[PDB]
Amino acid sequence: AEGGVRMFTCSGTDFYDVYSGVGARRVRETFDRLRNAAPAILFIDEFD
Amino acid sequence: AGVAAARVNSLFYNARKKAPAIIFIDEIDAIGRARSTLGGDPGSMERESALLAMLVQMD
Repeated sequence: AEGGVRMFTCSGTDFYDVYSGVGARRVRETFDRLRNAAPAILFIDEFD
Repeated sequence: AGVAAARVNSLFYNARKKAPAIIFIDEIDAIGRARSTLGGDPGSMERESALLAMLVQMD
């Protein structure tokens, strides 16, 4: 808010699903969305 | 493989369709058991998938 920037968020669960090969396209797409929507800050909970 | 997560999905779906409701998972010791450090087991794999499906579904 005070930085005045769009906020994107996620979670540690939806990405660590075991459907094989899906994670690569997922992270690729979300990062490209960040890039074309930058500046922005991706908050991600339970990164571990 | 993939059976436990799909069963949890089916259960929570037919539950959330009929809200308000109550679910009762007796003896969660086999599902919410802590994720170990090693052990290459397909049963361990299915436990992990069921656990995180449970987690995201109550999410």
